[PDB]
Amino acid sequence: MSLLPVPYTEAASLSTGSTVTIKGRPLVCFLNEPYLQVDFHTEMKEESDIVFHFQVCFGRRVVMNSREYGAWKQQVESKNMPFQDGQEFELSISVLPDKYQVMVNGQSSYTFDHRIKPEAVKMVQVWRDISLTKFNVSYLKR
Amino acid sequence: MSLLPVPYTEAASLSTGSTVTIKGRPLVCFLNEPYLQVDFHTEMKEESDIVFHFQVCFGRRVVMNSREYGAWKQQVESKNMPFQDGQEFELSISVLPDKYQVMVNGQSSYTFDHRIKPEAVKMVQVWRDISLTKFNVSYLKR
Ligand SMILES: C[C@@H]1O[C@H](O)[C@@H](O)[C@H](O)[C@@H]1O
Ligand SMILES: C[C@@H]1O[C@H](O)[C@@H](O)[C@H](O)[C@@H]1O
Repeated sequence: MSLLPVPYTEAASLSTGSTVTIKGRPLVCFLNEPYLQVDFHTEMKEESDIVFHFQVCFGRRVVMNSREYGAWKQQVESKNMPFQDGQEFELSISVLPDKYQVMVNGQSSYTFDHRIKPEAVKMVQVWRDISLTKFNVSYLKR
Repeated sequence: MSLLPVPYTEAASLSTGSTVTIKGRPLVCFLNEPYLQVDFHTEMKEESDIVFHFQVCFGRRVVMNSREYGAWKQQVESKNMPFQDGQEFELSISVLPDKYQVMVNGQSSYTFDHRIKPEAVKMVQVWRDISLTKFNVSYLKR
């Protein structure tokens, strides 16, 4: 169905048991190194701090980080690449007690230990070289 | 006036005296490292070879390269950064006898010696984290 705006911004609250579900596809072939970025922000402003930064270079690598009082922290780099050239993906990001868990097409693929409480999140931004059909944050839990 | 599609693709021919003019703006603040990419391709297919690859990480750096029979060649990296945070830019790329010259807001900023004859170009693609208002290739010269 319908394409969502990219960059995509949604005001958001997160806590343990929250799930962020993203369905999209890369705009171009992996040879051209399309990117995907998901940022969990502390304010609606784009320049605000990032509790969780998740950046895919499709076909190549993923980096995760935080941006705290305007400054990037220690980068985690992964060469794990479950994403398939030319294919629609479903990303789900689960807020566990101790970490974010990133599922790609139902497969556990990345985790990132909380550096800031997930309750600090006020906004989620999904951007770079993708089309987006689905975005959901669950709000079912106390 | 009106926003052009991004990624932007135009069938193109280049030779000495050709100018490619691009007016656009970054989608987000430089702190979030928006990218710009301009690729001069040998075919309309996106996977085709790239005579001239020009990739800006806004606020940070520029890399130029070629992709020849599917394989990336020697990277040129520049820390020259005339692009201004939050501002509309005008990029012009001139085909000189021996190189591409990239003007940013009327200022000479990058050059890249021809590795393949500019006559090999069949397509220009402008993409990543920009909006586009103007794209022109000049066709005035023999
Ligand atoms: C400037 C920043 O450096 C950090 O270490 C990276 O994790 C971010 O992706 C960004 O490029
Ligand atoms: C895989 C490629 O490596 C080349 O050296 C770079 O110039 C391209 O931007 C791309 O990242």
